Amino acid sequence: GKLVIWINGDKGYNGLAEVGKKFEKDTGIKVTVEHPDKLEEKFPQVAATGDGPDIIFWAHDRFGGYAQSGLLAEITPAAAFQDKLYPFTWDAVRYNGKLIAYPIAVEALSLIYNKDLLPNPPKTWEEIPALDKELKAKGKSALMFNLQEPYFTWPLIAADGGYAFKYENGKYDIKDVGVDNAGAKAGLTFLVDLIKNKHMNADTDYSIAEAAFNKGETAMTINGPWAWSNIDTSAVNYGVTVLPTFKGQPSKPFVGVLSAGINAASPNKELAKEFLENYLLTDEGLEAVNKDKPLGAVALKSYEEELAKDPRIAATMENAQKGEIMPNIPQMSAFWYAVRTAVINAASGRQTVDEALKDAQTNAAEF
Amino acid sequence: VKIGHYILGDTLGVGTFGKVKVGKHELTGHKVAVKILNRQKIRSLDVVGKIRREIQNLKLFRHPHIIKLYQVISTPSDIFMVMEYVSGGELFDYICKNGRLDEKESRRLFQQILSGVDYCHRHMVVHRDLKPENVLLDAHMNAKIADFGLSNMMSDGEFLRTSCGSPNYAAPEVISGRLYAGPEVDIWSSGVILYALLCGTLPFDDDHVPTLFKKICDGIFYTPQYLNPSVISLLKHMLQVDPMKRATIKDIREHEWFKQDLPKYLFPEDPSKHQGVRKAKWHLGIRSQSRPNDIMAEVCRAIKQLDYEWKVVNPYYLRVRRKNPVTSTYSKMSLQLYQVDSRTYLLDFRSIDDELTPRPGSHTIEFFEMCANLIKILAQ
Amino acid sequence: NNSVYTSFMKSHRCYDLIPTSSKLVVFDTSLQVKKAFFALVTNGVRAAPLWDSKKQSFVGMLTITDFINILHRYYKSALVQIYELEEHKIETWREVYLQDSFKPLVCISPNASLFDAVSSLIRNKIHRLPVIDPESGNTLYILTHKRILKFLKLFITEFPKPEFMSKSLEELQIGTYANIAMVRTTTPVYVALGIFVQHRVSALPVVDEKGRVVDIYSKFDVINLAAEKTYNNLDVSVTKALQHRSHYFEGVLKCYLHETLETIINRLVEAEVHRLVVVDENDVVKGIVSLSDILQALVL
Amino acid sequence: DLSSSPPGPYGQEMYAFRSAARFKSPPILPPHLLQVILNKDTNISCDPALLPEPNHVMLNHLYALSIKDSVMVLSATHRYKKKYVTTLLYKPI
Amino acid sequence: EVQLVESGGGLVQPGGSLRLSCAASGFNIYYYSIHWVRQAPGKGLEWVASIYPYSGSTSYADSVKGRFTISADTSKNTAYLQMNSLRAEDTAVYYCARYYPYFISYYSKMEAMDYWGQGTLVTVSSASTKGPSVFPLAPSSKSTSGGTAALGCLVKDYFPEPVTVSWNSGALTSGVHTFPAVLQSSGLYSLSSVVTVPSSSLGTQTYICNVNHKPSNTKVDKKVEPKS
Amino acid sequence: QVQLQESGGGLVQPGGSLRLSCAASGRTISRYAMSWFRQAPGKEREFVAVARRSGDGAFYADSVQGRFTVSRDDAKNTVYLQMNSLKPEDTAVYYCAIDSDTFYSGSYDYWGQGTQVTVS
Amino acid sequence: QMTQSPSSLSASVGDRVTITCRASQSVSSAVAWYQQKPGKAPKLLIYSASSLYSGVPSRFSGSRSGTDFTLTISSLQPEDFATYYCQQSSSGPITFGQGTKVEIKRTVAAPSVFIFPPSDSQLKSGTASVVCLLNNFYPREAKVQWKVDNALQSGNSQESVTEQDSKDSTYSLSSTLTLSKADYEKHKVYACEVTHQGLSSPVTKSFNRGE
Ligand SMILES: Nc1ncnc2c1ncn2[C@@H]1O[C@H](COP(=O)(O)OP(=O)(O)OP(=O)(O)O)[C@@H](O)[C@H]1O
Ligand SMILES: c1cc(-c2cnn3cc(-c4ccc(OCCN5CCCCC5)cc4)cnc23)ccn1
Ligand SMILES: Nc1ncnc2c1ncn2[C@@H]1O[C@H](COP(=O)(O)OP(=O)(O)O)[C@@H](O)[C@H]1O
Ligand SMILES: Nc1ncnc2c1ncn2[C@@H]1O[C@H](COP(=O)(O)O)[C@@H](O)[C@H]1O
Ligand SMILES: OC[C@H]1O[C@H](O[C@H]2[C@H](O)[C@@H](O)[C@@H](O)O[C@@H]2CO)[C@H](O)[C@@H](O)[C@@H]1O
Repeated sequence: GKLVIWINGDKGYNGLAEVGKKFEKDTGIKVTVEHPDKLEEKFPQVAATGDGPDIIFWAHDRFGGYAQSGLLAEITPAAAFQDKLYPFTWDAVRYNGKLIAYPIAVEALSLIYNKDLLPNPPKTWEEIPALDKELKAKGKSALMFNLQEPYFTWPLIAADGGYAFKYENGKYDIKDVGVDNAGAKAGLTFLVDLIKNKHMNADTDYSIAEAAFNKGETAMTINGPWAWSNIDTSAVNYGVTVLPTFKGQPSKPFVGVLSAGINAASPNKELAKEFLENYLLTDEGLEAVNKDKPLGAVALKSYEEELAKDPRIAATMENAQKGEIMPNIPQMSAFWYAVRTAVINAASGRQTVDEALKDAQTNAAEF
Repeated sequence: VKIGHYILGDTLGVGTFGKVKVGKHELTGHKVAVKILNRQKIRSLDVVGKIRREIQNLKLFRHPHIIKLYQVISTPSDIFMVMEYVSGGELFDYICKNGRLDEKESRRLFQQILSGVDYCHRHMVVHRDLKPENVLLDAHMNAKIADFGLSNMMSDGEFLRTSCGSPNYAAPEVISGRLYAGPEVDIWSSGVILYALLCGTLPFDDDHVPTLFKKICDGIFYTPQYLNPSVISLLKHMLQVDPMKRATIKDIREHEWFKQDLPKYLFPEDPSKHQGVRKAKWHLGIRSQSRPNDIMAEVCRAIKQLDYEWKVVNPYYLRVRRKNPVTSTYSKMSLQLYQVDSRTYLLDFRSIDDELTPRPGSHTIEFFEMCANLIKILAQ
Repeated sequence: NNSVYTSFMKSHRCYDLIPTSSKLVVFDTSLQVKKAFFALVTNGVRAAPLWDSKKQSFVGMLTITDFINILHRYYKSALVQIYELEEHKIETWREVYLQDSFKPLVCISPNASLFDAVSSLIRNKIHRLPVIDPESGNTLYILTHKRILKFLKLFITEFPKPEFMSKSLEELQIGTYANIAMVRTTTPVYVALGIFVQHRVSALPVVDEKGRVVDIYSKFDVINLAAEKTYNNLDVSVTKALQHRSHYFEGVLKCYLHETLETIINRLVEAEVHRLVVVDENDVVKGIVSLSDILQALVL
Repeated sequence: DLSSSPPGPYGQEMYAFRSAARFKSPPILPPHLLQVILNKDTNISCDPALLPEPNHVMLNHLYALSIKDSVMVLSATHRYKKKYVTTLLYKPI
Repeated sequence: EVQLVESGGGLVQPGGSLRLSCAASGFNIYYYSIHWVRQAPGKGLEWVASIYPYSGSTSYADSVKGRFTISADTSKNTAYLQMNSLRAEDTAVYYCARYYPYFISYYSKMEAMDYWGQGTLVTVSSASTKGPSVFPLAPSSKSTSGGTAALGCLVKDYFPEPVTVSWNSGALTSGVHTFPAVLQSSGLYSLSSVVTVPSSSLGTQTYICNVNHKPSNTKVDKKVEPKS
Repeated sequence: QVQLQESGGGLVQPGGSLRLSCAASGRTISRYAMSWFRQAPGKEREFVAVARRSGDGAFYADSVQGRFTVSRDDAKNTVYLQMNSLKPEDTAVYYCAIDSDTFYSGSYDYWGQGTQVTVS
Repeated sequence: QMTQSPSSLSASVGDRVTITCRASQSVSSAVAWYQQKPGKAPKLLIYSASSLYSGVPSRFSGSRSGTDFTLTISSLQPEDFATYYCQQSSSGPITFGQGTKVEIKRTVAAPSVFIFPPSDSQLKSGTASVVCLLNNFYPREAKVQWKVDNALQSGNSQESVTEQDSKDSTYSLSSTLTLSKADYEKHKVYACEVTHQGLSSPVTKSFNRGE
């Protein structure tokens, strides 16, 4: 008879705890906030058994594979409730024409640099080793980010023309995968050559790169808007700018749209829907989350009209408009760890570029 | 659809744990059958150390009638295990295809199934979900047990899954509520497989499923006149619903029908510049710590049993000579014993070359043939 | 033309071709084929005249080509252990392998000459045939074309030396130019085994996607896989198969078409290599010239 | 042996007498044989198929080895008129 | 329906051979190893014997090695613990327990004891059966102000261990304190049993202890009387 | 020779809170147990609380079970008594004790020094 | 071949307790836990110290930390008052633990001291035994001593303590000191002195001869 929220540990869970305390103040039902590790793997094993969390906060890339198993409930939005949000945010959560999730916010990657160590941000990906040749003599590093996950390495690969699935008319083609073209080969070759020529460290993940950026060990980093509280905590003179162009072509990041998933096995569907539609997507509910950790471009236009004065969020929206929206097909669930295994095999030197891209092309849609 | 160097194809069969698919090697074309387990369906624990213990445990179980496991490929979405592939299909499909079978082939399948189940029992593992749909045939008409330990996941969850998931093949103890199922279930399932081999039809088969459980609880079963009474006495001793009177491996091995045509290999236990160059310390002869007259008598007995013609100038100087059977010429050599110390004595071999005759064959290879038959007789 | 080398090979016999000391192996026919190539690893030699104890005659030859044939035929998978190499013997494998071609052990007397031996090496398509003395019957030495060129190069200091050595390489049609067999570095060992079984080639110079030669792969490099017991894993790339000796060699001995033949022969006999590839300024493969074609040009 | 002049020209396996009164020890072997059996030359700086010249004292003597697997290593350094050969023969037991 | 019924227990002479059985009903003895344990009064469990009929291998503790021969009969599903040359220390209750050595899961090799028997009690003593002697315990005449006086009865030099005691005040009792039996140095047993009662009731009420010993056929009563 | 000294306590208001301390040195403190006693004027000595060696048990009397809280420290070699919900009739002298039983859980109680905790 | 050594403690209803089991040598995860009620059979709770045996619910839980096997009992029901045993079977000789007992929490009560003179019926038989009595004392741990004629005599005293009450949870001790008839000439007065945890000053009762 309560609400259980699972969200990733790098998100603003204390704002959700404050909204749950306000809900307990208004009606008496408490909200329990938990942050489990690898929640996209822990979710279906309890959702199939009829127990676990009642509501999940995750992007729409896993929601197609969640909906094909009958694990997500059908939502009933109002006309004014659709009018308050952006139309492409409703389009990104469409599964076979049906709406399955409430849009929350739009997350997009941007270039975050240290103004004290680098006053002018580079406009070219190829001059980053030329800058690192100067910066290694100073004792710093040019660019350090999470290499274990493909979400951060995807723009450097897909800048020259790489794509996950071909989108023509409402359907993603599972046989047209653009990881075997020349642009993905050049991007993965440059990503290997950054490691082999001692410009980056292959064992660098999100935590080590975050601790290096809060201590000022790196000059640039690639990270999302959720780490802005940790950036403000370390008091480093930070700047957020547009991602640079690669061979005359800009980067193509995944455009992430955070959504609210409702479990189909939960008897508390109506209370959760009233909770979301009355508290979370309002002007007062977003500020409690934004005070903890900023989410970026929100789906509510009224709060975005006041929020758009931040040039960081403006550059995030510019990178989102020059980016690419994620597919919501269930073949993305096989795409993610296949591209992750390809990046791990290419970075560690166990496999070559062509073998890893052939494994990514073969194991793209199915496995 | 790509694991290791194997692409995947169609689906071989349907399993409650996971779907079994066929894989093909892209270069050689060898067929490897991989079982694919869905992690989202069943996962007790997410600790990688238990996966490491599983990899350490399951690979070391090698048996000529148990399907060998090659490796366990980890995956965030599924669980892959690459087993070997057979081209004969399931036993139950063979029964449905050919009906009644000969007794001499049913006993040959039953001995191999029992030699695999006893191997699993000696390695402390049981197959609770045993049925003719979980045993396979090769091209050479043998028997291969598919999953020896994978039924433990079905036993770990609940006993109601065993009764509801497998209504036809379920032990009387499990449907009577015994939480832990031992080798008696293996003996009962092997008796059901033996009855299926001997008769083709199922022993307990009802349209109404609680009537089927009641008939499994009932001891009585139909007996045709095709089979001689010794093996139906074995089936009555083996298919008792109470585990105190149910047969063991020793109780099957002491039976008369089981000992008629028994291969010896079924039971392992009888009681019930560029290249590297390595130097070698070569030995001249044979170092024997015995009396030299006794060694001379031993060599004389050996060359007598090898049918040699020999003459002695000295007692220690033995010039032996043999005529080859297929080669018309004869070969000549000479033996001499050496005293390196008072304890041991060294026997040395010395050939003499052919002076004037262009003899056929090879002189030195026949010299090695005059000693390769002698060292085997001496064995010292 | 060839009147100074043909009379040389007819006057100077094969009796001078045998060195002073020579290690020589023979294998029993009832021996398993698994231990025979391990013994060839231990002794280092690449050839072994077989002996049949049931017939008392030299029955055949077991070499690296037979190693390629058995590891191409009786090889199922890398994960599957190779039981056939363990269980088969020499007689059991040769009764299957010699079903279509019945080829006895060809040899030559040491009292004969060198011209007939070179013509039999060229005609019989045999790299290593031994000699058998008719008076004795035993075998003495396993002849190699490398030893033939080392014997020939010492005796070229005479007056009719520029008969055709001064000429070029492109105009004399020396070497195979019509068909070339190449493998990429990413290609596994097994496709090179298939090319070795299908064609009668002896080496595969590896190239990149452009065609530049960076390494070289030959049949002698196969036996180290059996030496380090990695003969069951034949699905790895040829780069990891050529990293076995990466601490020792320098590169690939390339030659050119415009260079004279005698300089190619001198660099061939100096570096004790069997064959060289021809390249250009763009470093593409135009063909391979081996000993069996240079001696073919010399014997005519 | 036709060329030999033995004390006993019989050459028959049946006519064997081990009851000889003489108890004299066998003749001691020369030190060169001890040297060649103790150390066998295995050259490593040159090619593995190249060996130094064998001594004149031992020509027709067998050289066996121990048994790891069921093979039987045995060799002899046979002598031609001028050339020196060494025939390694490997045979299963 | 698994019950491990023991038999053959009771009382033995020291230096005599005893053979207790374990009728394993409900499972088969050929696959599972029957393990015997020792439970001394006051102490914990102690493993003594083992037999595994599937491979024909036995096991023994270090203190009972080569003296307590174990036997298993697969035809009647019994386990025979033939003990020989027993000492005075081995006086305990012997439980029978089956043992499950199989893999219940893929990762966990189960090596526990599932089903336990009731266990029979063997008593080793050189002394024979002796009649119980009860002595009237005497409360002190002096007492504190507003303090209850406890009364009891003392039983000494009796055999065997089970004792049933009763009082003459009523079938129900309040403030009863029944002590466990202690083994003194003379091989026999001792017993105390006191009752907590108010001091004011002692003048009116009268108490008589009833000592009941069924295998000794001694039913003697002893009237407690306050006397200095 | 052993040393024993208390600290804390004084003229405090009833119903509030007050902490007491007790410490010793010169010997091993982990293998021995500490206890607290009360001696009312005109009455005999009464038991208050005890603390085990490594925190196995916290035992109290019938009247101070749900009011007093005893604790001990291993780094500063002191103990603590958190007195909550005090009564005006429980004013008495409070003692500390040293158990001299080694390798056993038995208690040999002796009071070296005690302070006068008088509530108002 | 090796030995085991658990701890010993006591807590209230619903408290979270733990029981260690320090293995001597290096052992695997083959440690069980047996709950034995007094006068009953030892019930199995957890078989390999990490996963629950079927039957008894999830209140019992165990963790493995090297060679320090733990047994944690969260939400202690008022029926789970029995003796717990560690059990190591990985080596091959089965070795049990010392056995830990869980006692219910009770307020400390002052013991009652009773002295009893020997009756005249056992004086004529030659075997007379004096006994002192302890009633309603908590904790169980107590130390009695016989300073007879100001002389601490040990070796002849034997104690027999009973279990706790179902409704009162109180213990009762009985220390029987046996003597003879000829040993009464030397010792005129006898004293049974007890040192209890809740007793501040050790008090004894002495009865003079000839009353
Ligand atoms: N043209 C070449 N360029 C570079 N390396 C070569 C060339 N030819 C041969 N090699 C190297 O020499 C090594 C052995 O030579 P090869 O494979 O020709 O057998 P070989 O030594 O001629 O045999 P044998 O000595 O029995 O005739 C091989 O590892 C190969 O890499
Ligand atoms: C369970 C089973 C297997 C497995 C391994 N090999 N294999 C093979 C099959 C199989 C299934 C169907 C087959 O077709 C039946 C018809 N063929 C062709 C005509 C003659 C009879 C046999 C043949 C083989 C099914 N399962 C397996 C692997 C893992 N777990
Ligand atoms: N002297 C010989 N007589 C008969 N057959 C031979 C002889 N030498 C080699 N062969 C056969 O010819 C085949 C090709 O051998 P080849 O490739 O010349 O050996 P290598 O690989 O050592 O050069 C081998 O399979 C072998 O059986
Ligand atoms: N990989 C190859 N490609 C083309 N021709 C080859 C190759 N290897 C050997 N040859 C030819 O085969 C003949 C014999 O060479 P060999 O086998 O080295 O004695 C010569 O004509 C070579 O040019
Ligand atoms: O490829 C890794 C991972 O990327 C994305 O996960 C993001 C998520 O969208 C953000 O909200 C935040 O949690 O950072 C995550 C990466 O650490 C994809 O959504 C996800 O499917 C994918 O596995």
